[PDB]
Amino acid sequence: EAPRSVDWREKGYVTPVKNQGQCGSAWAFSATGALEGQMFRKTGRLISLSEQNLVDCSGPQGNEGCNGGLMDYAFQYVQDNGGLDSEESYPYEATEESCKYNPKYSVANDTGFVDIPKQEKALMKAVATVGPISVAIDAGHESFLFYKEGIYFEPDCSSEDMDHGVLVVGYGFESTESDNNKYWLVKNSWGEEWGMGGYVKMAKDRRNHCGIASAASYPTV
Amino acid sequence: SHKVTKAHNGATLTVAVGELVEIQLPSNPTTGFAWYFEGGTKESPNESMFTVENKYFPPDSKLLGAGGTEHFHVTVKAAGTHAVNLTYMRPWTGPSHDSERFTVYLKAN
Ligand SMILES: *[C@H]1O[C@H](CO)[C@@H](O[C@@H]2O[C@H](CO)[C@@H](O)[C@H](O)[C@H]2NC(C)=O)[C@H](O)[C@H]1NC(C)=O
Ligand SMILES: [Cl-]
Ligand code: NA
Repeated sequence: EAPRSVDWREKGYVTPVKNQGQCGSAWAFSATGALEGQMFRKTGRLISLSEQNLVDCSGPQGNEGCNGGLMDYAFQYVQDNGGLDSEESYPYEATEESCKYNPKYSVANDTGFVDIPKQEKALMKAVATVGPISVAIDAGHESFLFYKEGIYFEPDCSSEDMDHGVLVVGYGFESTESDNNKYWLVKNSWGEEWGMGGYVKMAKDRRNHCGIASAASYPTV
Repeated sequence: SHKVTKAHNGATLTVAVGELVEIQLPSNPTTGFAWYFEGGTKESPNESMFTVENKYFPPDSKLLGAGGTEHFHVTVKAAGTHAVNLTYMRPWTGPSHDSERFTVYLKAN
């Protein structure tokens, strides 16, 4: 059913690569990325959203700022809060601070969130049909820190124990490789200087490599 | 028999040749950072002087991006005053003057 390749960057759904810095807030970048994409589908306007707003304000929903969080908790916060400020109005500080949410500058909302079944087939259909998808992966390996190009495959990766929130913006296959040559196109939040301009081609259809299909979701708008 | 944490930055431990020293430091690879010897390696500068093993321990957490811990197991192989010098950095960016550093000296007679 779904296409052989998808890349939502080419459709206008994806803001440039951001940088979480020395702060365990990738969950917030994964959440704003997914929300950026769904707001763009709804309105035709791509507007960068505030990770700091999530970091400072979503404690009641279960998040712990620079000590970690979950995309689903971020999506519930946006719903409970009745809005989310723009990046411009509430810039990123890479530290946990007091909540400064101002409804005057809200540019996004959500009505809930949908969790994808824990299968790469289901993740492929969601990516194809919905837009960019929030996912959790096992990023806790030196090979990931040193990633530069090509399809990332780490033999020691877990499908069950994930620690890092990122964003799947598409999938595809390498012309050059030829056996296990498919990948997920993943936007990270470590700046443009990491990986392929900030992106990693994560191995796809290699038994849910790094747990990419194990905790995937998106906000409903 | 010898454990060391951040609390012991700059200390000297006297050890026997062949004795293991465990270094434990906060580390969060989900932020892109980890601890390294100069040049962005986990290996000893001089294997004949001391050996190093390194392992990351993820936190027990329902959340994504909680900090964990790196352990460095250092074994001294000869008499000397062995400097173990680590820097916390993103390896593709490298260090700066501001980077967090950890040093311990392992002294064997
Ligand atoms: C998203 O959330 C709320 C809830 O719908 C929106 O606020 C309402 O806006 C409508 C239409 O303009 C008004 O009739 C209501 O008075 C508002 N109700 C409120 C404030 O609870 C809000 O405008 C939306 N935010 C964004 C950024 O689109
Ligand atoms: Cl933490
Ligand atoms: Na966990």
